[PDB]
Amino acid sequence: AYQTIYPYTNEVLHTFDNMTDQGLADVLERAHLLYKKWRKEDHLEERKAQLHQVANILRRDRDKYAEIMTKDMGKLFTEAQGEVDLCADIADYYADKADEFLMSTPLETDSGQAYYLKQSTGVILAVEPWNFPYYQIMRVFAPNFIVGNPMVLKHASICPRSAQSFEELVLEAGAEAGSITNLFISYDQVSQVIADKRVVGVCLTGSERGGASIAEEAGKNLKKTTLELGGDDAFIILDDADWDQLEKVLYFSRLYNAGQVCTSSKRFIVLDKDYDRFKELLTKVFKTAKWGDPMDPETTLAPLSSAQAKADVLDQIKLALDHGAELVYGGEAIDHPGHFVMPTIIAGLTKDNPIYYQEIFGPVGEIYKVSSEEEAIEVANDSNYGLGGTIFSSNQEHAKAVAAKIETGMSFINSGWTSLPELPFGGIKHSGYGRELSELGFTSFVNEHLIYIPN
Amino acid sequence: AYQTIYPYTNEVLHTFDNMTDQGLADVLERAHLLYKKWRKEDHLEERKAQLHQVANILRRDRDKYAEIMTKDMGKLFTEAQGEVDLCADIADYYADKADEFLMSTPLETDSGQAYYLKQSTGVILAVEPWNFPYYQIMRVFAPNFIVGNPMVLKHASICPRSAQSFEELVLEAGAEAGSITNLFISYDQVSQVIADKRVVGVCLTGSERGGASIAEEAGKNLKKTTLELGGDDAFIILDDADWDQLEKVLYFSRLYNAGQVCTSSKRFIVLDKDYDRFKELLTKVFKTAKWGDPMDPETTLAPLSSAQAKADVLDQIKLALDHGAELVYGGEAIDHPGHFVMPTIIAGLTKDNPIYYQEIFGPVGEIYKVSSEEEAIEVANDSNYGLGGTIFSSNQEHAKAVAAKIETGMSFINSGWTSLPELPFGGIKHSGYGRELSELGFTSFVNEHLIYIPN
Repeated sequence: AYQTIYPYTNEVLHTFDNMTDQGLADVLERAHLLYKKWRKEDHLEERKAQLHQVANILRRDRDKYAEIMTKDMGKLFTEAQGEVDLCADIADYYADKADEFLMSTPLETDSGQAYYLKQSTGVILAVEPWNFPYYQIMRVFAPNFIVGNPMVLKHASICPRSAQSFEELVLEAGAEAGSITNLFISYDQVSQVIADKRVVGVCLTGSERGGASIAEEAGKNLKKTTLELGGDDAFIILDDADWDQLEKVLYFSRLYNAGQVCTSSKRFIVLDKDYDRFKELLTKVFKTAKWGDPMDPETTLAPLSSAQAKADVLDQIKLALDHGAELVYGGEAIDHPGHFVMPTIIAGLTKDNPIYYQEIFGPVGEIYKVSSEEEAIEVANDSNYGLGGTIFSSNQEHAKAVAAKIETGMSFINSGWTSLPELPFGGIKHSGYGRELSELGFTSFVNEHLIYIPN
Repeated sequence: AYQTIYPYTNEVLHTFDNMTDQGLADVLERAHLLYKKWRKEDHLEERKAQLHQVANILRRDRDKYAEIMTKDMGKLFTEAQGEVDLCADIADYYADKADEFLMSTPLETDSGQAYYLKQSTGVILAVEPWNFPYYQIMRVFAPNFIVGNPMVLKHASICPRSAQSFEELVLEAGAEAGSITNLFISYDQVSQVIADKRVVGVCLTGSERGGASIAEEAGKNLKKTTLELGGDDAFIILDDADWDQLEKVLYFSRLYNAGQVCTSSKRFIVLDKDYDRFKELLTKVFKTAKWGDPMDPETTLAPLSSAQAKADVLDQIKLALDHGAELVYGGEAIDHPGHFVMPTIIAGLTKDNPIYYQEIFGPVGEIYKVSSEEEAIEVANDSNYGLGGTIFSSNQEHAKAVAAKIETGMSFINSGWTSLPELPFGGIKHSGYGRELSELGFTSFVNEHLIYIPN
């Protein structure tokens, strides 16, 4: 069921064939041997060069990879170009930090001398989503490639060209076959891969449904995992928030990638005094959305990645309204072949409303009204999610104080989400566990090998 | 059923009542509320003091807690005193490193100000084994207590007195009720606990069967886990090994805690040149064993923890022989009420013999003969386990170079296994994943909360 179906026109561009049991078997043995090869010999310097090379090609053919993502899951070409740029950076980052992150860590003891090596463990299985085709892969491929963990990837069924093309990208960079292999497999084959003794760990970014499913199979086979699940991020606006600056980030905060971002600012928490003012501003901002062809430079709102996604976001809005939510803006159906959903804003949300605790992976602004910081922090923590979130206050000492009181994995001050090579990314609760990127992400599947020498 | 049956006499000394469903419900709610209290307001100093107090009491009543373990799982009283000493240590270590370890981490980035907080996450379920009643508990309790994660313990059924007394110990130290609670629950209840939204993680130490079951349930519920399973450590004696030292550590290496140590030196790998020389030495060492009353200072070999335990080891010895292994020494049945198994040595194991790959949790020396150093590394790695291991050589750099080629979590140079609060403990493969102790085990269930302020 792997097809590239352009979200703008809804026309199938390419259909890919599944991988067979034998094919999969061959892929794992190749990967396993490569792991052993990198364990016996020191090919580190080579992988570094190959990783830099990957960055160069991406830079060189940036527009080519960008369009592939647009035609695959229908996001703005300009955004796609941006994703690519972040990828070039994640790649150069680990290729540069390679030696530092891999050197031995000495330990302090009176009993003698001790330290630990950062070694590779084996073949890693990566399960990724469609919202950020290349970023989702590079986020975990770059670190493990440096470490020496061959990788096998099972991407989303709607972005097969990006998954396939990423493998070629790495090969074209001079990487040995098996460094990373894309797998057009079913979920039954995924459980087989996990159950294979040649696979040592699994890193999955996606939905709770799949996360629970994979994590369970992973745990049944004693395999280590890291889950990067969804978010229902709280964008808190304190009394001293800068509104001229606030106006500059709002569009991006909730309409970037049509709202299909795990760290999207799904929940807007605003004070009683600012409630009306905010409704006007969010509305003013949502009105500037120019939807249309995602390849066109002047389009600012892309269509959702699939007909199902659109159906889901709409059902969610409906449900909200059926339970008391107030329709502040949008909600008008769009007439066009594309999987479009116009920006919509809802408020008047209460705890007895199921949407209050649900994540809407679309262009839907949600306004929550509180009477104080205490209440803001309370609403913010009243969630099964804990990925990101934002604190808006001109006083940074103040924003920091509040942020630390939020049960979440990340807090962005006076801005929407941001991802960088050096910054760790992950969350808590139903948003998963484990951190990606930075140095914490580098060691997820590293074997801390202790060498102890007593006196 | 949770019962204390002295392994020496096989007499029932205690019979505890299983925890009721409502009792379980109340415990988790108390733990949840306590977690919230420590998350909303700082009580680190109080916890530090109380942990130091736990150490003080242990120091004071060492012999009382030692006898408890001996009567619970039958270990030598002197070994138990040693255990308590290691607990006192772990406790003080974490109380002393508290501030340092819980310190925020700055992040280098030229795009803005960034750092991450180390925060508590919730209630942790701990499943610990019987081979080290107190040590096993302290390994995870100390770090998590300082962190601020209340804890619920599910200990082995054969050492309920230990499990229960440890909770009392913590309450005596002054720690608020809920810091750690012992649960005399069934495995169905353990499953319920794992499914509870109040529990945020699971750290288990035990068998593969239990681990798979527990990790499977944890995964189905998105709960992070760390597993400390068995081992079959390779004790490699290089060509330049010093036999004076070798002789001094041999008894401890395999007969400490009667061989019931995950890091016991289960697989001795020697060169042809030293094969017969080693068979004599190991035999000489094993002959010095004096089994008897564990409370008696004279005793140098304790009975196993249970009848089933003995039955199992005896079967493994039998199985090895029925498949070709050679009986180098012992194997004779001890006529006595206790669960005694006389020290035994076997050799001539081949890949076609099941025992070649099985871990024996008893006083059974195993000898593997190799013709080269490379073959030694091969046999060492030809294992489904990868916990610890020892490299014996008079050349430090040589020993360190060989260690690095072993696929294991810990390597001990010129010595048997050791465990200090500053040293990370953990392995790879079927030995599990994750680490305990040192700073690494500290952050296992910690929330790295990124705070990001762009320029």
